[PDB]
Amino acid sequence: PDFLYRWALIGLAAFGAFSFATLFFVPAPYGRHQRGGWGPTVPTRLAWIAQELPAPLVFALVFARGEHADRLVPLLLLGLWQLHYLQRTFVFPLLMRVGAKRTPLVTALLAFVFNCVNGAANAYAITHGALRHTEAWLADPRFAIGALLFLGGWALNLHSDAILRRLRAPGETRYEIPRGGAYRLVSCPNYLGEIVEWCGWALATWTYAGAVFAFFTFANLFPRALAHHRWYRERFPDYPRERKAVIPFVV
Ligand SMILES: NC(=O)C1=CN([C@@H]2O[C@H](COP(=O)(O)OP(=O)(O)OC[C@H]3O[C@@H](n4cnc5c(N)ncnc54)[C@H](OP(=O)(O)O)[C@@H]3O)[C@@H](O)[C@H]2O)C=CC1
Ligand SMILES: CCCCCCCC/C=C/CCCCCCCC(=O)OC[C@H](O)CO
Ligand SMILES: CCCCCCCC/C=C/CCCCCCCC(=O)OC[C@H](O)CO
Ligand SMILES: CCCCCCCC/C=C\CCCCCCCC(=O)OC[C@H](O)CO
Ligand SMILES: CCCCCCCC/C=C\CCCCCCCC(=O)OC[C@H](O)CO
Repeated sequence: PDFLYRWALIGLAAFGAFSFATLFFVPAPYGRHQRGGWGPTVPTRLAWIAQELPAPLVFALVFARGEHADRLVPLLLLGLWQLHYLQRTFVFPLLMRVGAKRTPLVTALLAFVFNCVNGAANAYAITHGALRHTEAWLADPRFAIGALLFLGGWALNLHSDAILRRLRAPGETRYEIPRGGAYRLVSCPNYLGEIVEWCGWALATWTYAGAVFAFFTFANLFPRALAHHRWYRERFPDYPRERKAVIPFVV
């Protein structure tokens, strides 16, 4: 029960800290940063769907295994999770312009396993044990603000990935300078949105599992945004010098 939960959290935190350090130097080898020599590859679209599926599925499974699956605040938190992950699993990958037709299996296995552990941990902290997400929490500003940051970051992430989709007609592999929306300010507003999103999750849940996931998302996307930003500035002599990588007007 709680033994596995604490060990899952320790391992996720450890993995996030070590990922942060390494990703400042070597970006995760998918997308524009996919090189040779990363082992066997798999179809890119199937990898995205298969690797993300544990997050909505294992979360719902463990959620329902908790006594408090019938409580209002847990059910609102389930709504936020599934809003994200039904989009991440069954909208984003189906519409994406895939570029390279294959992607490294090792990266997709990491994501699959991460989502298994992270999905279970986050649901476990909500509906199991004592009810901490009472109706009093619904009247706590931390839940309200957290939920609004969740939805704001989610919305920005969705809007940002949609703009990217149209930079490629289906079947194309080209990269274009993204423009409009928040690209007016940062190279990776999709990453900005998702970072803010899971910070909002951490606030609304007030669980160690939510906090570790907000930390892990930052640990992973913040160095990736810097690598994307560096990539843009060397691929395009054209690229706006005023843009930051992730944080408007900062980095
Ligand atoms: N929570 C987390 O820790 C993580 C979650 N995510 C989320 O999942 C989503 C996918 O992330 P990720 O794939 O890294 O996002 P990217 O922005 O790197 O790529 C998303 C899609 O847009 C395409 N694309 C990106 N830039 C351009 C461009 N300049 N011109 C044309 N097409 C472009 C990519 O094609 P191509 O792949 O060929 O570059 C890909 O299909 C994001 O919303 C992200 O926040 C992903 C990683 C970690
Ligand atoms: C009370 C409500 C509870 C609901 C909780 C679970 C929600 C289930 C639905 C998930 C799909 C959401 C997807 C949001 C729309 C996707 C936006 C998008 O990507 O569209 C791009 C456009 O079609 C071209 O670029
Ligand atoms: C050199 C690498 C340093 C090691 C540390 C980095 C590990 C990569 C992140 C794993 C967590 C995944 C959790 C969130 C899912 C992200 C989706 C993804 O990872 O990309 C998949 C790929 O595009 C299609 O298979
Ligand atoms: C997909 C699911 C999306 C979920 C989106 C969640 C957004 C929550 C935002 C604000 C919370 C509302 C505050 C709740 C107000 C309760 C106040 C109260 O306790 O009632 C008044 C009392 O009767 C007088 O004494
Ligand atoms: C870009 C703007 C980002 C948005 C800015 C907001 C940042 C908030 C970050 C995390 C929420 C903090 C909550 C983390 C603490 C959760 C764990 C906890 O404290 O409760 C466990 C309890 O003590 C049983 O031991």
